[PDB]
Amino acid sequence: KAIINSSDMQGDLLQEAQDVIQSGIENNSAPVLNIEAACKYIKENLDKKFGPTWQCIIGEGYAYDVTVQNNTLLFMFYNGNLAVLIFKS
Amino acid sequence: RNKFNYNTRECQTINPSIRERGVSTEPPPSDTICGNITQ
Repeated sequence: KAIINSSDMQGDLLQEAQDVIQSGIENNSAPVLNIEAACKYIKENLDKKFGPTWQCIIGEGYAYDVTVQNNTLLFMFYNGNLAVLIFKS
Repeated sequence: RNKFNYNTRECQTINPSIRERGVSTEPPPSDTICGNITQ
């Protein structure tokens, strides 16, 4: 249940980002899951796929303030209440 | 005189010109934003 909240990049990379966060959920889908392992997976996948200097962040209540390259930023929400930010720098 | 008179000849090669031209690259630009995290 992906709910995109703020988009900056191109729709293809949008789709692949959603697919990768999904695959991360399945890699870690259990009460013992940690968002950190899925974060590692998201960032490393987007590195080996669309280049380095990616950054994955997952949570539900927090406050970031980061610098991002244009057309390389996404933030979104899940019906499962997972707010997921990703960005390249 | 004894060997009969010789015959002049001519040959020259093709000589390209030397030009001095200099060009530039530039450091690509970058962006720096800041955003907050929503509920």
